[PDB]
Amino acid sequence: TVPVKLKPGMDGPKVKQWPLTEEKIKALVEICTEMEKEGKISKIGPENPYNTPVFAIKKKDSTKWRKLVDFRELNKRTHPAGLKKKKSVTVLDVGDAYFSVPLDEDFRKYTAFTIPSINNETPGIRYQYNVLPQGWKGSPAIFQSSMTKILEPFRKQNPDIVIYQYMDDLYVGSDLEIGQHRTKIEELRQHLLRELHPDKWTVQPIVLPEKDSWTVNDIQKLVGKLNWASQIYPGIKVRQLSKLLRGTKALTEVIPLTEEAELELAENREILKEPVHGVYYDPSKDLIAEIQKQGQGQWTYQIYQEPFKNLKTGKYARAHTNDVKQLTEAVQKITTESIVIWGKTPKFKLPIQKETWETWWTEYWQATWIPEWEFVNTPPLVKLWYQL
Amino acid sequence: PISPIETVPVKLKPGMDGPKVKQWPLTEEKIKALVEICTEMEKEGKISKIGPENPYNTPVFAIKKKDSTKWRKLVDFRELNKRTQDFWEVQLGIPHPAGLKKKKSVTVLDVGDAYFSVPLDEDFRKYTAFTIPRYQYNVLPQGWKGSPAIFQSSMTKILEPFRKQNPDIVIYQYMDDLYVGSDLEIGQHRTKIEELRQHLLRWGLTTPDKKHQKEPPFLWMGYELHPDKWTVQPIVLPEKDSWTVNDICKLVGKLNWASQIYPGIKVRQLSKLLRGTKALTEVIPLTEEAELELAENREILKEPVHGVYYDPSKDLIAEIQKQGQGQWTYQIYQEPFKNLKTGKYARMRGAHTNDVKQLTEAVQKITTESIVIWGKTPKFKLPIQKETWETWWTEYWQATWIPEWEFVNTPPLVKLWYQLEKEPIVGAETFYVDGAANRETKLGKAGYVTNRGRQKVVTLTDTTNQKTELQAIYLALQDSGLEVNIVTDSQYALGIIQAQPDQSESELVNQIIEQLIKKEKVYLAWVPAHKGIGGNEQVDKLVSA
DNA sequence: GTCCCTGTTCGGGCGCCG
DNA sequence: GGCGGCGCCCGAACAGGGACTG
Ligand SMILES: Nc1ccn([C@H]2CC[C@@H](COP(=O)(O)OP(=O)(O)OP(=O)(O)O)O2)c(=O)n1
Ligand SMILES: [Mg+2]
Repeated sequence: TVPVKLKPGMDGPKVKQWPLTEEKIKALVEICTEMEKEGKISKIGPENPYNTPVFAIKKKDSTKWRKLVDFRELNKRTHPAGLKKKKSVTVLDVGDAYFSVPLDEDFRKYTAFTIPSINNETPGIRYQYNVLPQGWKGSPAIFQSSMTKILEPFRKQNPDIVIYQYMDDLYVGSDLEIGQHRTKIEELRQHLLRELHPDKWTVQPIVLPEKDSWTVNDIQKLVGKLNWASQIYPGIKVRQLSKLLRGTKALTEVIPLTEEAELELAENREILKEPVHGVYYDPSKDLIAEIQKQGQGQWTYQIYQEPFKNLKTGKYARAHTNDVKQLTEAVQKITTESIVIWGKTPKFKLPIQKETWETWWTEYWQATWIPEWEFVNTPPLVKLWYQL
Repeated sequence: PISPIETVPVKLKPGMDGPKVKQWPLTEEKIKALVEICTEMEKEGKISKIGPENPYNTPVFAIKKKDSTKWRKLVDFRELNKRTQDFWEVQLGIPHPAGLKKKKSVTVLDVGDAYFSVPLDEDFRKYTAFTIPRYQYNVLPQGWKGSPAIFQSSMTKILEPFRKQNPDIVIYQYMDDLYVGSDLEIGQHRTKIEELRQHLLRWGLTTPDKKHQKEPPFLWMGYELHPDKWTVQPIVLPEKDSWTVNDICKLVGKLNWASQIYPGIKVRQLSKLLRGTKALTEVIPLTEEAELELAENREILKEPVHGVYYDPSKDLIAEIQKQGQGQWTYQIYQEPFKNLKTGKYARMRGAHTNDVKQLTEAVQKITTESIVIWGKTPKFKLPIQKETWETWWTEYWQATWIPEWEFVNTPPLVKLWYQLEKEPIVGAETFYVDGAANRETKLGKAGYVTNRGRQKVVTLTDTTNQKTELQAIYLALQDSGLEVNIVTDSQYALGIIQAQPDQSESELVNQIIEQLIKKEKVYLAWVPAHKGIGGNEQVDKLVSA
């Protein structure tokens, strides 16, 4: 076993369990009976003062449930740049392997969880892990030695395929054609039993209205957008366009664009086409991912570390649509992007009330990891500025 | 008897040590009751006589029990509790009779002197010392912060094998209170009850015969369980002449307890009666709205009410109704007029808000409460048009969502009382508004300039910049006709007004909302301040002085 | 920075249960 | 007059963001 301590002066997670539907609870009881029989978990008592919330998710078109422990708090208290540039990158679950390696005895208390019961018929049944917990940021770290040993021959015989471990799964990337790629991934699966295309990921720019008839209102809107933009591209001038509004006009009045002003607008469009200046990735600082609801199932997002130094901007596009479900699919897409690009999940600023998201998000979660999030009330100007 | 189960390993906090506190003087009654209890407990192995080698003590006392002529020995273990390790509580909540399914046979058992049958960590007993005007505990004491968790977990462990080989018998387990339900005939049921009582015995837990209920109505967890109905044990409200803060706290707590089965309970005004108070003994004169709300609650309580039991095969239906002033009542039922239970939601979130927001907040409260009691989201029946909701969902820039719901037109309805326009209105007079406020002197100006050449500036005292921007918008709304375009330089006011509020803690926002409702078309637009834009420039020059 | 406004958290009353 | 659980409600303490001074 590998001894593990916590970050200094920090104490273990004490997070209350949240309600589970009957079918999640039934799956959790089935799964935890199987896991206790095999010695992976053990019943504990209330003298362990630590706790971490547990729930379950369903497999895509399968009828097997997965137990998902939310180890965000425990993780808080405990990468190749060529991966972004490959033609096909496949995500491949390997978390199961962590159930062969034992967990440091003195640390097993910090992994405790509590299964609830409908209507509080019984007190919660507490358990702790005896093997490497999936979802913990310590399991791939410890298992790195065995994984390197497992993949030495594959990596050697396939020197162009990039394999990146992130917590519970591998990211396998190649420039191969879909058929050869599928074959090699199956080779890797058979060998290991001892999809995404990031080259096509592009930057969603900031774009301005193109039109052949401008009104006082349209130009006020344009000037506001450009004003907010100059805090990112400091070469943006508004002098001429702003001159076009001198006086006190009706919002509906048509305002012909002068030559000077039309030159200002064309040069501004060009400026917006340029890359942002002075944006460097800092791997010590945390990633922020901001999201805006643009309606019609269209969402905009920005990944940055300091205000106005956006590392990435993008969109998510998708009758009986579900806002919460579209939002969780959005954060999962953004997090998968960030794990391919920076090997690090972002801290999300969600445009939703805490209670709605907390009631419903688990119904739609599909991935083994869980990112940080805060909830925010969006100033409508920002949605206005990043829209399309 | 003492349970043979293993003891829960328990430690003090690091660097801490047992309590040394003198023994308060108790009356002759408590001393007699306490000696009569302690001689028997020491005879029984539950406490042990100790001597000068124990340098610890904690005050003891006694209180009459549930209603009986029996006594409870408590220990003021506040010190030891401040010095004892942290526990993880396993009681994740309180069971509710509405989540009970109908069973043919039902019994309720109590375990006798419960804590006193569960043993205590041998290394820890020394710290539990006490004296009577000197013993130590060998069993779980009452007043120690770790006893409830250790007992609830021990009783779970004891019941585990029985459940494992009796899946057709439901055992609802509140701390030592056992509800046992089955679809067996009375005979087979009473035999399985006997098996259970013998099992609890092998593990050291007596089920006294006096505390054994065998026939309806069962008293359980505060209620009366009948074969097809459940009711609440009678709720008696205080009828004081003069009211104190503590008295209104008792009143509102009893009304909250009633609100689970009595529909339409409201506490908003009684709750307001507690805003500024500072003492549990301060007296509060009722308002007139307080009088009316309390009278209404009383007339509700004067009516015979009952809930029913869950049927997993039928649908859960939750139906919500709007009371005045951000209050909401709901009923969860399965068959039209036979409620599983009722409830209320009146939590006032946000300075400014509309009914669609509150209705959403209520829907998610009901959803989580129902996941707890049945493990199922209900089907909602809401007083809101699918078109109202779709409109809001479209024009509201935050993620919002409601589960499967159907409309019922039992009024009052949930309406957006006005809609801001997406594009500016042709021909409508165009108002450039602004406000300014001197931070030192709290003086301010607010006003507008229009395209038809109208100007206005009002002077304001004791205001702030935000207040004065809202005053400017209000000015424009008052002096305009049914269709108006407004251009402001504040994201604050724009952001309040685009939320489409229908209530506000601010009187000014209320007046603005009334004006917005009066209008037929309004268009609100934002320009960056201090930029020399349009009429913003001239109204900005106008309200600075 | 300072001020103003808004939202969340947490603790302290009481209710109910044991 | 002790303990734990859940409920409500209110206010104090704090965080965060927009607008402002010279
Ligand atoms: N005011 C109370 C009531 C109960 N309990 C705890 C102590 C054990 C359990 C007691 O439940 P009771 O119904 O009082 O039963 P008891 O102590 O076992 O006594 P009895 O023999 O009357 O059942 O809950 C407590 O700590 N404080
Ligand atoms: Mg008892």
